[PDB]
Amino acid sequence: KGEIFELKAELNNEKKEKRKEAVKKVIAAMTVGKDVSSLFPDVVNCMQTDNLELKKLVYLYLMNYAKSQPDMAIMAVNSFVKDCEDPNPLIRALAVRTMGCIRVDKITEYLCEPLRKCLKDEDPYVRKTAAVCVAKLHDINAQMVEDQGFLDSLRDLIADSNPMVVANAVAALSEISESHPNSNLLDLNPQNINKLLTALNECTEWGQIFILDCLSNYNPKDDREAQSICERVTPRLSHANSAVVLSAVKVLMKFLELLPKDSDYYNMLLKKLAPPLVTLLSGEPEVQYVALRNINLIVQKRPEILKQEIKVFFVKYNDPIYVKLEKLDIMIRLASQANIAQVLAELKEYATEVDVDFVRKAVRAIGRCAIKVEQSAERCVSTLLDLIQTKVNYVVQEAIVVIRDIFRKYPNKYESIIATLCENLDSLDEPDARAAMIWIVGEYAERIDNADELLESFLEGFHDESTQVQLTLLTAIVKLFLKKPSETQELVQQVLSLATQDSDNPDLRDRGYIYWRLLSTDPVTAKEVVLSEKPLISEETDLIEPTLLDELICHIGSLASVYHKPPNAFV
Amino acid sequence: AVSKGDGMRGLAVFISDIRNCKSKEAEIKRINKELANIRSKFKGDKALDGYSKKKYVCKLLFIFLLGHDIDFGHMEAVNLLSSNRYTEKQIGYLFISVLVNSNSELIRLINNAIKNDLASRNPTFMGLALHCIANVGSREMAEAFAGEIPKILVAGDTMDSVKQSAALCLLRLYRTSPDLVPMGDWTSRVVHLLNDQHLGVVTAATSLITTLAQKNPEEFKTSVSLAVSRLSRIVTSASTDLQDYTYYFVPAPWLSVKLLRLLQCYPPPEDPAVRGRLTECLETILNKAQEPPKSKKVQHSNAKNAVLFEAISLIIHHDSEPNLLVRACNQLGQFLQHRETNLRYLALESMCTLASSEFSHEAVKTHIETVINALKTERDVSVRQRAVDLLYAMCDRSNAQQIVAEMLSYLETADYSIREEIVLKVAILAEKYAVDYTWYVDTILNLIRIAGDYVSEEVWYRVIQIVINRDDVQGYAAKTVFEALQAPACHENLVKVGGYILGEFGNLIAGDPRSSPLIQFNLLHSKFHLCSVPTRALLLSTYIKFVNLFPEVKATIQDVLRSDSQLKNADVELQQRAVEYLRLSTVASTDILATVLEEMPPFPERESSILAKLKKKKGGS
Amino acid sequence: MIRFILIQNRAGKTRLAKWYMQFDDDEKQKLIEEVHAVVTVRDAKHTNFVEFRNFKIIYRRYAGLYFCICVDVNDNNLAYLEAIHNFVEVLNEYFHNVCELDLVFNFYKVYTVVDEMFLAGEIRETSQTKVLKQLLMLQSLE
Amino acid sequence: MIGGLFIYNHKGEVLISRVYRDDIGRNAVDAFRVNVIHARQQVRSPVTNIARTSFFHVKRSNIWLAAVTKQNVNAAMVFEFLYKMCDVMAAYFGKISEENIKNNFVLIYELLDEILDFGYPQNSETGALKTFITQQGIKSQIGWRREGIKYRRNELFLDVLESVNLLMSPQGQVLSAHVSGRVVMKSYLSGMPECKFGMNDKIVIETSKSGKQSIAIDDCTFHQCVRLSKFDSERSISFIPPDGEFELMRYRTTKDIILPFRVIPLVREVGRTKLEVKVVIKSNFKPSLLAQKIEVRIPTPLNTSGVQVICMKGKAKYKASENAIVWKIKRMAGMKESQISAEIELLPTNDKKKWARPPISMNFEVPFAPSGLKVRYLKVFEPKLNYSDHDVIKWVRYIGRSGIYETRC
Amino acid sequence: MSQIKRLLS
Repeated sequence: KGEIFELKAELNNEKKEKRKEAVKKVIAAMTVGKDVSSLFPDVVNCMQTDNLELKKLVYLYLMNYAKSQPDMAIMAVNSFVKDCEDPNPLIRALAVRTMGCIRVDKITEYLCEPLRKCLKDEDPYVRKTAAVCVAKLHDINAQMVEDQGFLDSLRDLIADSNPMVVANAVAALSEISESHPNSNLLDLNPQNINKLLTALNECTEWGQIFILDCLSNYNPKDDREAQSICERVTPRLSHANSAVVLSAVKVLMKFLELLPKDSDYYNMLLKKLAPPLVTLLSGEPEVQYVALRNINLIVQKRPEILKQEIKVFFVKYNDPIYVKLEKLDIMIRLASQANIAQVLAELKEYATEVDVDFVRKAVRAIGRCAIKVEQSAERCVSTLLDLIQTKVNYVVQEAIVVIRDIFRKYPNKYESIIATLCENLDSLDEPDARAAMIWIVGEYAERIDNADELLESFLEGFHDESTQVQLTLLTAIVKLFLKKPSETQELVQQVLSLATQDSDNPDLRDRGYIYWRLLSTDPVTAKEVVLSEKPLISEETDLIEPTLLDELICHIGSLASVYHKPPNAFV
Repeated sequence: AVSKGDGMRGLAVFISDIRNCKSKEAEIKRINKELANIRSKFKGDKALDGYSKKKYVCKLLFIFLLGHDIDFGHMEAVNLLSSNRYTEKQIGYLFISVLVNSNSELIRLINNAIKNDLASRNPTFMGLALHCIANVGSREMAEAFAGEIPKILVAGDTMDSVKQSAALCLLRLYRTSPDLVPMGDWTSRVVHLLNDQHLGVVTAATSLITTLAQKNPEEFKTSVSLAVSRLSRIVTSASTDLQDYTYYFVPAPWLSVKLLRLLQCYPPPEDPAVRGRLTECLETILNKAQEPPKSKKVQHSNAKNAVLFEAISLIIHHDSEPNLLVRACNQLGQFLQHRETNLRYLALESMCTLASSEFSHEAVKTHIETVINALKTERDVSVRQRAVDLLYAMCDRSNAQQIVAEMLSYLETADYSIREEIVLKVAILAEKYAVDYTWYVDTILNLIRIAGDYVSEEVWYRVIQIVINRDDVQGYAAKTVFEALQAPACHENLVKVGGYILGEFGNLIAGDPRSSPLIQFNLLHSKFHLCSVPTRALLLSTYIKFVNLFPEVKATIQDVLRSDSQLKNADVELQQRAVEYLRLSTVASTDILATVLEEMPPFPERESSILAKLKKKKGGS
Repeated sequence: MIRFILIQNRAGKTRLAKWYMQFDDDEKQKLIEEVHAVVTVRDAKHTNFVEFRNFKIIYRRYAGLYFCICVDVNDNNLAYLEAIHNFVEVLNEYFHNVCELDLVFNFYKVYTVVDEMFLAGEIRETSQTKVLKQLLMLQSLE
Repeated sequence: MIGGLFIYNHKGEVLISRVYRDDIGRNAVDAFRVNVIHARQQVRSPVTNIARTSFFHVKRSNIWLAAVTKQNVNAAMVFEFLYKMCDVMAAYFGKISEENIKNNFVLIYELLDEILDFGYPQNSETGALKTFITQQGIKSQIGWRREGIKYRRNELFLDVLESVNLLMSPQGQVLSAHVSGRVVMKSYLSGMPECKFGMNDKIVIETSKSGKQSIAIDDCTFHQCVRLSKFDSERSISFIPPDGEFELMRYRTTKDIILPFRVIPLVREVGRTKLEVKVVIKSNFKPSLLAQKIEVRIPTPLNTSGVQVICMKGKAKYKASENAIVWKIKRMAGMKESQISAEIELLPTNDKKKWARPPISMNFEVPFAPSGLKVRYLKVFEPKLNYSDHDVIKWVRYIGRSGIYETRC
Repeated sequence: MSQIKRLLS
């Protein structure tokens, strides 16, 4: 007979040499699933000791157990308060950091004063602790904290000596002021801004983050105030620690929407913002990602900042895949009418390489580059054909589609190289591609004598095709028959038969009928209808609504800068 | 009485010291320590005595069964195999049974020990060997002893405990090297084992006879006549007979179940008398099942029902005399009713099998209520499926509306791997067993409604198909669709089915201003700008059919199509549909347009290709 | 056919493992882990049978011990559910008021019991009477 | 801010668990496990959202460690903190391995409650942390090629050859599955080039693909020429390639497999007279790619006497030759589905059937690795000849074959 | 977990 019954004895033995060594084992089997609890009291009264090693041990037991059994936790109170007096600042701070972790409406009252004392303890390590304990308690009684004055108590700690405390107070205080938006627990007036615009030059790394994240919410309502506030955070654009760099950028980006373009300052706060977030791309992969998601935002709202900087967003062969993807998007966004030369080259490379799933992403970009840089569409089509000559299937199939849509977006202009492309009807397997080719043959049929057996070959396996090609091929054959009647009298029949009789996709069957009925009873209108210049297709979004973009430039540091969703889409 | 030797302190200690261990790495230290001590007790001058060998080996076997490996001790183990002492032979054989090797020498050193023991005509030893042969089954052994095992098995003077093990040993050899197990003279004299005084023998012989009879049915056909004679004699004589083999008041349940499984390897007894007795015997098994239980202990119940289920499986397997098929279906019926879970599961499984019988008179359909219930109540996704599966296999036109309902509610709260397969099963039963076609239509668009992610294209095509064919539903569908479409989520598959149904019909619900022409177009177009392209294409076809039907809304629809979003549409299919429809709402004669957009014929009743047919007197066509 | 018989506890420590087809150690191991991952998570509101790879598993808990028999899919569930049980009943007779410990400190004689009642994937002896009579005749053996 | 701090080993077993805000729970933890760690088709990212709960994570060795928040936290910050927490962790015990963490439960939990209060980071930098860390700290830590090969142009080929196996329940339970892997490199490139070969995760640390009623155990086996130096850093399998074609690595996964096809079998036994089968096949790889050479073998009864089907895509033949309907599809893309419907006339018979209905087997080929494997880069460095890594012609194909791919009917 | 509990009775 033993087990747990045996650890209870190992502790009680008044040999504080034995107690010490025994407690060790109990703390060890918490982190191994075993249900302790039967030993709670016996641990508590090991608390009554001097040995700083054995006490910060027992507190692990208590704390990783008041965030679990807060109801069996509060039975230690008289021993927690006792430790709030204890001369040793470590056991003072420890007693506070665990006491607040007891989440139960019943401790609001026990903790009141012990925290009040620790809030103005000699030692800053007790003070830094009590500061976030204030928050840890506003979580269980947001009133009691506004009342017992702990709020004005935090507001004191921001002026505190050592930054380690300031830092925590500024976070706790912002955490509350957020939970109560209207109550203006921060307020931030034009005068008490200088108050914390100074703690920013100290306040450890964290805390400079917490401070900057409060400054976001202020708004000078005065040009001269924004300018003399920006020139006070301009320096924080270096603190390694991308969390600072970004949070400062977040501030700067919101203030700089003040003063149109005069006073070199604006012209210069732009030039001043490039270097830092450029050198953000030189951090660890995870942070590169976060930067990139924000740079994506940034260059949309304020292009001018990362204009010359495109080379930086170029893909390195070993960038983690997520960085690669985000680099590419930004490459697109910076693709200037005066560097697609450089950019396409790069994309061409990416398509040449070996990460297949990105090769695809790369060619689609060449297409997007033809959209964004209107005057370059020709070189794009050039390189797409280069890639196509590679006869590498994954590449071709993605290229023929983009080509398809460049034709649809700029005149025809490329009737030339059309007869060529119909060299690749070899391995067009992917539906989207066949559909693209089948289409190109339909339009542009007057330029390919081939069209007949081109479209015919597709026809031979029609009830096995994509619903997409089936539909595209119906339109392409009809097109042909209005362009070259006779050469194709039999084809239109077969398609229309098959669409109508053989196909059981209802949408298809209809179009079988629509055409057949239109051709046979009014061909002079059939031609008026199915042909006729389609307009130049217009792209899609590109950017973001100017008003929601504005809403997450405001959030440049946060998760909302990563997902591009406003905070309301995660709570 | 005789004394009782055994114990091995060294081991116990090794275990305790190890079950001890203030860590998962002291465990690892205490091993290498004992390992190092054991080696260098073998690896020494004086070999050790049996007791010390036996023990150090056992300790190694234990270290292995912990998960550490063993690079030695096999030779010490083979020594043990030669011992006259049982407890020593035992550990040697156990050791080499669990830890085998490719070592050509050990393999044959061992085959020698085994050879000897087999030849010692000492039954305890013969067993130890027979077992090693059967726990190991190495090809190397089948070669050496496959020929001798049968020789033993059928010998008259062979102890019954050895007859048992020999038979199961042979079986393992047969599963190992079917080639080396011929079909000798022992056949008829193994079959004759079914009449052995000893029922443990009969039980073993039966497992062997059952596995041989599956690729050698003809050699063992003689076993049916017997398996019946025994099974009869078993389920008759009460509790005082077959003393040893009665378990919780159920006589030789396991041998029964085995004998009934054996009778399934064959067709109903070819001889009338035998077919009779076998059938009287099942009459009886079912008879005892309905009687007040001899005990209530779950053991008795499980043994009795183990035999009961098998006799039912033999009944379902044979599929003759309806009377037995019906009684079985009624006992399977009663199990479902009895509050439980093991039986509920088994009974549904058995019943579901009983449904592919052609002389039950469909007894299964009588229990629709009992099983619909099982499905309603039972938590436990397994019992819940085996039930749904029964309902699918017993659907006719009579209970389809009944089942489809219960089935839709199981869908509502089902795992997702179940969603798609339930959607089909349901869709099948409805387009197959429907009389009221408003109920088919209504049924299908529930599936679409809530469960829609799991309705495939074939399913929704088909209602559109079916609605175009049947006219007595075009109005009801146009109405019903219009109402399901009022929901703000509604799967995208509803928007497909609905838009089509209102482009064709729905002029025939545009009398009522509840659903005015303009009211419907606004309803569809609200779903447009957030549907897949295919759906938007479909919607566009719908839009122009409206320009035909309802000249009031031509004004409107016309410059939905005229707007950039459509005419400049980035997808080629969408931009075709737009430009064409716009163009023809403009150019076409009001007459010509009405022709082009006429009502689309019925859907051809697509039909099977005959893949094979009885032709030149055989299967394929 | 019985593929294997496991006896492992609520944590997955195997305490008897008779295998009835050739497996590697690496296989036998993964197998034992899987039988755990499957049996341990079922809460008696469920049933005593589970699809397991291409076979199925009959099993009943007894204290901290799961007694698992892996069988061919077409095998008689209730048959093997009681086999397991009368096997336990024999153990409790041999060891008198048996428990996990007896099965550990006595692991080596657990196997001789098992093989008396199951051999080569098939049931062997069913008669608690004879199987006990024998176990007690051995044990008197030098 | 930071609500939870979770550390897993490669397997995704939880090693360390710290909750700093009530919001969390058993929720976000399996959530991260089975969604990021056991991701399949999803390409992972540093931060991922799951059920209005954000997950920051970083891999250090084969160890995952993840921060959970339910708030809109400064994102850069959570990583900056995660980095510091590994730095500190390594100052107390070097490599950030599973061994070193299983050995420092206390040192770690104690470390956490000092580097991070109520989810607010707390500046570490090991600055005077000795006077706060009252706990110990148990530390711990070829394939030849001729000299002067010369080539016209420098090309290299990479075939990623996988064979996926599956036994699936009717209801769609994966009863068993395993990819058997193989990356073959054909290398026609000149000099003595050390080239680096980065892949995605999908494997962690032989037999010639065999077995039946035998258990697939995960593994991996490289070539002699393979330096595994940096495999705990993504992949950086560095090696100096034999000339021509060789087997760079041979593996087999059993975990997070992208089974390419579900077979949905709706049988239906209408007495012993006929038997009506409907079978669906669901492709469920990405739509942008095409399965090919597809066969579906529905077994028929031995007492079959008549068969008629209704094939959507493709054509089918009955083959009493070998007792089954053989449906062949020429090609189908990802995320589409197709159907076949057989009615099967059966000769009367007396019984004896038992059928045991074998599974519906598939055969197919696919342009992706079912293991989930993805070649992410392959850089060639050759310093004597210093030819540009960019002038090295590179092509890869993935060939994913069916093994024995059976769905029970 | 107390491995001495009887398996039966």
